[PDB]
Amino acid sequence: IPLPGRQSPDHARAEAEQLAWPRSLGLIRSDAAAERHLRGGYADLASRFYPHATGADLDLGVDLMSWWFLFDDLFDGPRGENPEDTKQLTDQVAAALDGPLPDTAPPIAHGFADIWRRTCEGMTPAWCARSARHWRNYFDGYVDEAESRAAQYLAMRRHTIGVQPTVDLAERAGRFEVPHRVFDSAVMSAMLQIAVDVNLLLNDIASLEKNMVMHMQNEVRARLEQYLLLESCLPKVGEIYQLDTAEREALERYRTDAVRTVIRGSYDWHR
Repeated sequence: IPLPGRQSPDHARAEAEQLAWPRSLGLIRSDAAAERHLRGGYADLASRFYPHATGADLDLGVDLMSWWFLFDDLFDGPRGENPEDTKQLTDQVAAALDGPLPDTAPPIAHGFADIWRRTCEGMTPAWCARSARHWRNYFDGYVDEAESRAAQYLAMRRHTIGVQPTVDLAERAGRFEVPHRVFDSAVMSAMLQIAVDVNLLLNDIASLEKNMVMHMQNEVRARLEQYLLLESCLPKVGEIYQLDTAEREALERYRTDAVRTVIRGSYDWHR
């Protein structure tokens, strides 16, 4: 992975204060759960996904990582092999995308609603709708993966790896938006799928002590070499979509602070 390792200069404060939010929303209710959370290194991970963020913007990134691993842990028991119970909980979470939640919603849903509320404030409505669809794609794929209990395994895990909502938050944490017509471009779509696949392959390698392996390094290498080719096309892609000066700068920030960070950030976090 020929991408520079980066970490937010405010990582120390964000890691020290990471527990206040999930405790405030009832996601962490015991000192043992707090210590188990601290052992995950989730603020550290967020500080590498979002090195361009500090302060409240970085805190939103930490909270997303915090929420996501707290969320995923709720499905590692009997409710994981139960597709109806999986969809039952994810529907209550994803309902936050459509409007206010009822007070009876479980804490994990109120946690997501607080993240989604913060994620959208200040962004264009079209960015919000597109980011909302990315969340629905994840939750739908999360249910589909529960219903299932190389080519077929990849098509399923590309939704549940959760790269796209992670990349989306880098835009919000950076207070920029890649031009929407470039996001939909075949070149950017190919760059994003590489980011999805590399995170997927690197995850199953690190999660082997417990799957794709059941050649992977060559696939990560070939995809990263193609990622650089696709990056070199971006100047011409910017011309094809007639980007002005600010749009070219937002596209550059997306390339360096959102796409590259989600590729390199997970690699450095695992190590």
